[PDB]
Amino acid sequence: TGLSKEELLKVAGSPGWVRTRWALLLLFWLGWLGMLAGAVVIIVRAPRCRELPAQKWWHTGALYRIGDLQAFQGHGAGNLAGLKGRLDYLSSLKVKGLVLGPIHKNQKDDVAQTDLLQIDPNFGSKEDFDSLLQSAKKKSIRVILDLTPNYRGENSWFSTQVDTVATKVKDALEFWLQAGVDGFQVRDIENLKDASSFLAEWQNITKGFSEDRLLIAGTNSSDLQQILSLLESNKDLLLTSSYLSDSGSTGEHTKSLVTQYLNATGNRWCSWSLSQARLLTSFLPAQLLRLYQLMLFTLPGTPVFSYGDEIGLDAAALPGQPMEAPVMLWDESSFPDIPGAVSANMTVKGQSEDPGSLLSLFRRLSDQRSKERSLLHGDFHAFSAGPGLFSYIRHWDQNERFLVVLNFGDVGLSAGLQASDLPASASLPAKADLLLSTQPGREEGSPLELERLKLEPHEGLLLRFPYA
Amino acid sequence: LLSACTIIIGNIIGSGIFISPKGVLEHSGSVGLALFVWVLGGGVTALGSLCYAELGVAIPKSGGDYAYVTEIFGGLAGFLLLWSAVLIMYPTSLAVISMTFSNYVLQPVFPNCIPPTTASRVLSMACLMLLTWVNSSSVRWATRIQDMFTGGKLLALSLIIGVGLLQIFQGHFEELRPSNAFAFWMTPSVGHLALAFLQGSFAFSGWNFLNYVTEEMVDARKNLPRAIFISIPLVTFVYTFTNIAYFTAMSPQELLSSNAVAVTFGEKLLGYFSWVMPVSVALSTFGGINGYLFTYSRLCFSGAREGHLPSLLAMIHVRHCTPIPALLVCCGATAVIMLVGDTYTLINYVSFINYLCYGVTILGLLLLRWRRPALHRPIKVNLLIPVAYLVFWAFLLVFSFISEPMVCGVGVIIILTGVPIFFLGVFWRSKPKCVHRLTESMTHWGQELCFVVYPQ
Ligand SMILES: *[C@@H]1O[C@H](CO)[C@@H](O)[C@H](O)[C@H]1NC(C)=O
Ligand SMILES: *[C@@H]1O[C@H](CO)[C@@H](O)[C@H](O)[C@H]1NC(C)=O
Ligand SMILES: *[C@@H]1O[C@H](CO)[C@@H](O)[C@H](O)[C@H]1NC(C)=O
Ligand SMILES: *[C@@H]1O[C@H](CO)[C@@H](O)[C@H](O)[C@H]1NC(C)=O
Repeated sequence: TGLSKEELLKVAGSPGWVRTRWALLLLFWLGWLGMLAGAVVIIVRAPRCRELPAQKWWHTGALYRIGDLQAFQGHGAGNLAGLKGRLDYLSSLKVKGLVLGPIHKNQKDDVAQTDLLQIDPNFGSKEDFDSLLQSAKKKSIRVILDLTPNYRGENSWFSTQVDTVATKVKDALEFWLQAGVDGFQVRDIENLKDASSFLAEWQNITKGFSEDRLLIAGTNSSDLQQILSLLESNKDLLLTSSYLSDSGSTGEHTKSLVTQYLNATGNRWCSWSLSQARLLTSFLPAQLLRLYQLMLFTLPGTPVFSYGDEIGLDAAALPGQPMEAPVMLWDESSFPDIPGAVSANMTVKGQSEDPGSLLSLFRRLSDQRSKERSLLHGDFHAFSAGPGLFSYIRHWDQNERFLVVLNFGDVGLSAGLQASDLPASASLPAKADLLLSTQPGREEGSPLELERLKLEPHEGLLLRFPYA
Repeated sequence: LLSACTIIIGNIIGSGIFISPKGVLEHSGSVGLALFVWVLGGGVTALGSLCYAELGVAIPKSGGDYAYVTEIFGGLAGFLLLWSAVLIMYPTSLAVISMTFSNYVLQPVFPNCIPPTTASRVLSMACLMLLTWVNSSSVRWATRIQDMFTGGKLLALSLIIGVGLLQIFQGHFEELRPSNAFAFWMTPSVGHLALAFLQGSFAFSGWNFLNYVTEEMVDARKNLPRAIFISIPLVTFVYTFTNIAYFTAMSPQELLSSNAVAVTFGEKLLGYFSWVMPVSVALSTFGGINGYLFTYSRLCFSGAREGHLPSLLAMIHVRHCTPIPALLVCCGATAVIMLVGDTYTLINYVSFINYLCYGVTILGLLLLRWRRPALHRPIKVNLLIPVAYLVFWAFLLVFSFISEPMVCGVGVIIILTGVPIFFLGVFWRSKPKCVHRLTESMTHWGQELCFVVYPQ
């Protein structure tokens, strides 16, 4: 080996190397201190996290309306106990609430006889209701009770005086918060006079027991001005209405409707549905369902769906089912009135195995809506679209940004995305990852361009891109 | 017995338990699969530890992997393993621990958004340089400081386990029930399982460091198997219980969304006392870095005792008796590595190469069994352990090569570049006088600058 001895090193390292060693040590310490000072400098002047909004329970997913239990299960199984067995499928849909009822006593057009505090024995006993509520609570499926005073008659609020009806409604609310329901729903408030006052009082009472309860109101008004009359005094009231009843089959018209409704109310929480107690398929053709579902699941609000809306159940294309409550189809034997009239393509059994079925899109969209922060409470911004397109951006803080493009037309078009309508923190990138499209024939996970993208007729694209 | 069991527990528990749970779960796809991957590692470590104990009692030479392989395979394999350990294993482990420290310190300031990368890197380098200076200044300071950090990490683990048990007794085990435990949000493939095991094996890394002190062990023959049997199951139980506490305190989706699982635990459970844990976690990371540096030095010494590394790396300070050049080289290598990769890519690198080295050593054990059947061995293990470990290692290596070719290929290439250096330096013994003059000049420059002499 070759090295210097200890005494030799002490002889050699004495004269001037001490100064060099001390200078290097001081330089190292100064560099370390400057490093720490810089660390503090960037830490202080860094952009700050945005605060969470503390969402309620009717904010993180859709609701599922069940107009009548008789048609949900079929003959011989339309009971609360039978519905207790469907919670597996309902949780598979990833819903966050059930609009159940009415189940209260209403024989025919009799104010005194109509009791809102007693359960009709035909739909089950109170013990069945308690068991169903407990089972749903264990599975995190909140239950909302419908409280329409008259559902078996033409008038939903009786032709006589209504103050006794209001007292009965209030007693029903107090009783069912004793029972443990997580909200209420009333329908056909048009026929109700001075409905704003009763709605305010009922919100008052319902919120008086806890802050985790809600009241839902429904009406058939299709004009914008009337809804603001009801919402001018109540600000935490979900109001479902036929605001999107007319189709038009035009992207620009739907964009105008949505933007005007949002701007008129500001940015308050809303509910997106085409009716109060009707399916999507009543006003839409077959090809528009896969697009309307994406639009509903990608808009800021709480989507509201009816039963059979995930499999495209229709009553106008299958004789033997009333339009008010079509019989839900689970397999080929669900409709025995006309044998051989159903296909294993329009049942739940025949669509749980097909990736290309509508139920798969429903489940994927529900899963995406129920987990991603941007879809949960992100800001919604719409920019210039094409001849018949409707495009918008969902963005929250630093999370993944989402872009939605929808084509309501029947003729192939191009993207035509125009900038200078979004904040500086949500500028569109040149290339964005593609999540999904409403029709087969598109490659998922492939980064698509945003300057030459072409639209197939009746197609919608959902795309992602991280913070940029 | 208990004299060495303490060290076995100490070297295994670093900071991997504060990093792996997010990495494993994302690849496991369910609570049950992850909590099974943990126990799998807890047995694969035990098998390798038993085989290593057999090798260590077979050859009384100290040095661990470097000493055994050189005895069995020859100079080339020993030099290649030393090259891999010096360049990849230790620097990447140090970089991972430093990045974890920076993440845990910066998380409370930015709870919902990721912290800036520049500040995190600068803070990690500040911590690493401070610990390097501390290790260069003295040795007794380093020993006492390491003991205090070990106390801190044990306190943190005990607190987490206790809070988890208290929550369990309160009737909050929704995720642990079979209805929710086996809720697969992604179908787990074989390659994803291999990647999950690579991520989860980082928590057990460092179990072979005991073999570095075998010469200092009194009556290794009896205490070594007892130490292994006492230690490895206890470590597996502690890790599994900590994972159980994590899952009972927070949901898997929100667990995957956090850059510091422990910090989220402390925020939601400890309340006002939350600030207690991230400090107590940070000490743990400190206790990693320091400790690793020590082993690094005790490797370089050996690397010069066999004439594989330049002697300048083995010299100690004249006054303080500290190995300055080894620490300087380690700090430089770790700083270079930190700029390139992310935490989990580095974890994949180090886990892949660690398993490659373990498999090579076990195959060397088998070759020694074949070649020298008359060697006196105090303890003899059945062939089942080496054959099962070899099969598992081969499957894991091929599956990880298939899953992530780039990082494993880079590691293999870096290992393969060590052959020409060995052939040019040690195999080639006809060095021109220019090379000798350059080596002597660099050694003299290092000696004069760092004020170091060869150990006596
Ligand atoms: C609800 O009732 C309480 C008690 O009378 C009152 O203080 C509160 O202002 C009411 N809220 C609304 C929105 O009317
Ligand atoms: C809405 O209700 C009013 C009042 O009963 C009725 O005249 C009108 O036809 C209804 N509109 C629709 C679209 O059903
Ligand atoms: C909403 O109203 C404001 C105020 O009149 C106006 O500036 C804005 O352009 C309106 N937005 C839309 C989409 O019509
Ligand atoms: C399946 O259902 C769709 C939608 O109603 C229909 O267009 C198609 O023809 C059906 N296919 C078969 C094979 O019956």
